[PDB]
Amino acid sequence: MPQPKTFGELKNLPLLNTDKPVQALMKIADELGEIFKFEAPGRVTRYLSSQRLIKEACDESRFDKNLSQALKFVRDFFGDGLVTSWTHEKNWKKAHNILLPSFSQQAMKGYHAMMVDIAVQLVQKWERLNADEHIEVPEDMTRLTLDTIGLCGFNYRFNSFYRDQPHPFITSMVRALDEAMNKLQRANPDDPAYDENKRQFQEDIKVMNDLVDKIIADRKASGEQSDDLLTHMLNGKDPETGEPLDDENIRYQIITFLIAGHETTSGLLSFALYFLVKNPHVLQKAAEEAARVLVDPVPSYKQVKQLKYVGMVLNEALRLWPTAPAFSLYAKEDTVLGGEYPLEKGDELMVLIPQLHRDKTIWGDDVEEFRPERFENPSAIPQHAFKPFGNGQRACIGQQFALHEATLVLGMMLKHFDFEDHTNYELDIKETLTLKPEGFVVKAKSKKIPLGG
Ligand code: HEM
Ligand SMILES: OC(Cn1cncn1)(Cn1cncn1)c1ccc(F)cc1F
Repeated sequence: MPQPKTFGELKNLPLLNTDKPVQALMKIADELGEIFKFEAPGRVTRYLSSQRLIKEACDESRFDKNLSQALKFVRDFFGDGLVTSWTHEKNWKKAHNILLPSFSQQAMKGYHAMMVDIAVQLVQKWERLNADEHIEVPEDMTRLTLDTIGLCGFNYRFNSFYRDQPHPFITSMVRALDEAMNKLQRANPDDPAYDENKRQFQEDIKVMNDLVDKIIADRKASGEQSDDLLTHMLNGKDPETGEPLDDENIRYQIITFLIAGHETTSGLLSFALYFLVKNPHVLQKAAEEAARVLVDPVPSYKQVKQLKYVGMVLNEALRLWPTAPAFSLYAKEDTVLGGEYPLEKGDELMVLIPQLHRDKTIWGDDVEEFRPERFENPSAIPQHAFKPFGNGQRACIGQQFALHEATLVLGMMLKHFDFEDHTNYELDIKETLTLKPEGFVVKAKSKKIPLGG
């Protein structure tokens, strides 16, 4: 098995002391191929990059979701929420059963109007810019996606478009998640001058939980019936057990959903607009579809479903830069992967999604091209070749929510404005635990098409 450069007792860990660790891992995969061993003090992971190996790893009879180091660290504030619980921890399956109905078609139809509310705020913001002002793309997409999950899920308005900097929840969330990403902290977390970081961390967690408090208080004070995600959290009963979620778990789900529910979707919208401005003929075709399909002053649910090419633009953005770029599995028993690589019970695998999605045996030699037409025919994409939403029963519960919101918003953007890559922007991918273009800016010239209420 290939392995990258080690550094004595630190093994491979210094390779990840960099601003862009996933990009570093992709380069290592480029050098070493479909599988490599990665060791840190205390742990071994095998990174997989080929569809033939990832297909086997996605067999749930042999491999289950693993909580990676990052997932274990963030559990300090995500707790035993859906993202951070083991498949055999009781509260995984219990919450899964209670919340799944909140992501049906019916539920999506119910969220649509509130998705439109936030989308209209974005379009209005851009209509109101003065000559020669520009748009900060990831910043505005984060405003939109946070507000969208807040309002759709919790009936809570973050009012991000009324602030010129991030909502304080975001500012604490980013520092709390960055603290966790500082996983290699002198491999001496109990050092001298981390009392500072540890204090700050608790303060950041407290800011997030005080917002959770307001969400729950506002719900309780409400005179109206919301019938949303929070409703199901508070009231829903697991049909396998008869039980509703306990209070502590509810708080962890709210934090889980507010975070997971916006950050990767902001990244996706930003990457999609990047690839559109860099591929003008693709932009033209998407914009022609938006104009033909979005014939009313605001979009209906059924219209968003008809933006097929827009859907393909999003899927092709997720192919090249899947914004949650890795998920971890473990071997349920001793087994052999790909007829060649023996694994012991409990061994960890990490699926490196961007490399999977560059597997030339699947996608051909145009892997780096942005070509949404690749997705014209679903059945021409082998099982387990495209996995931006994870796998099996632990796959993203929010997938259709993300894609409906992103399709609606990108469609409205393409209907209402012409975009200019005025700086000839050079892609710079900032990594947190997710991926996003940094410093991406455009200019938008309004086509002066009225919006509705
Ligand atoms: C483009 C957007 C998104 C992408 C790329 C994404 C990706 C993923 C991935 C890869 C996983 C599996 C994680 C793992 O195996 O450790 C996952 C799980 C999850 N996602 Fe997403 N997601 C997106 C949007 C959303 C949205 C909008 C929500 C919520 C409204 C959401 C909530 C979750 C939850 C709760 C889980 C845990 C599911 C479980 O194991 O029970 N995600 N997502
Ligand atoms: O998988 C996510 C990605 N993420 C990281 N920061 C924000 N989101 C959560 N998710 C699932 N669908 C959407 N997001 C995750 C991965 C690792 C981790 F520690 C936390 C964490 F939330």
